[PDB]
Amino acid sequence: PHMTVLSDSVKHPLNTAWTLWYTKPAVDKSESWSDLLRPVTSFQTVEEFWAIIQNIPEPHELPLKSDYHVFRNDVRPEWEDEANAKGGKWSFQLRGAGADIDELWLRTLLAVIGETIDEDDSQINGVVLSIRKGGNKFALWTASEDKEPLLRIGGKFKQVLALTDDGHLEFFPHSQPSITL
Amino acid sequence: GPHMTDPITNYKPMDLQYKTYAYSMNELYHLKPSLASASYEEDPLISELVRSLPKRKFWRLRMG
Ligand SMILES: C[n+]1cn([C@@H]2O[C@H](COP(=O)(O)OP(=O)(O)OP(=O)(O)O)[C@@H](O)[C@H]2O)c2nc(N)[nH]c(=O)c21
Repeated sequence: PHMTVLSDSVKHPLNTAWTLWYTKPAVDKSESWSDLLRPVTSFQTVEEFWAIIQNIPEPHELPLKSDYHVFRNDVRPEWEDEANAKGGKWSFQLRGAGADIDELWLRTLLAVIGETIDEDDSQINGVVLSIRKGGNKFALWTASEDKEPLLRIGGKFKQVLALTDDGHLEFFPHSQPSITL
Repeated sequence: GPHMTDPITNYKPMDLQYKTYAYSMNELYHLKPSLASASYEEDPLISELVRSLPKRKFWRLRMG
């Protein structure tokens, strides 16, 4: 059995509000990152989350060089944002066919909004799906470089991604990775 | 190779101090709307949120 987004089968608050952002693919050589990154919508309940993800494109539909970002409200998905500037990202690159992208992304989002893999003293500020020619990437953006909290998060993220080998998860400070798991 | 039977899907941290709201993956997946709650019985407030989302042109799906 597999989890799916679309319904081909008392509100429930989330710990924080979240905003979904998109990086558009450029149509020319003039558009900049600041032109391409746009906020989409915000949500703060499970019901709102499901309504959004059932009414936006699935990962397998997205074009090369686009991104989805889901970040806690008042945090931009940018290394320059105050909340991210002392942190980094755990990133996994799915090389190969990647037929599991939609389910991997759903599982990642559920684990992020559900607060299950973050530390209680929160590290995770957001999560990013990046569509790239050499393989799509999944990344958790953290507020710090604190090693033991990062290793706890990283080990849980590997389980969410159903990774069984080692060396697949790499931590890149927002300043070659500094940790590999 | 993810599967719904993966034990991660039932995990949630307990005895939290900072956060009230945490949910396992399975708890969240159980809250997926039914077909009716996503259409002809959708909460009108949720309908307003869906209607505020961008039109399909926003995503530039044809830009390879
Ligand atoms: C996340 N992010 C991306 N960019 C711009 O987007 C570019 C790509 O940023 P990227 O981090 O997505 O790199 P990736 O390795 O996926 O790119 P690839 O080589 O196409 O595979 C960077 O050079 C910046 O120009 C960014 N530019 C700024 N200023 N701040 C950001 O946080 C930021």
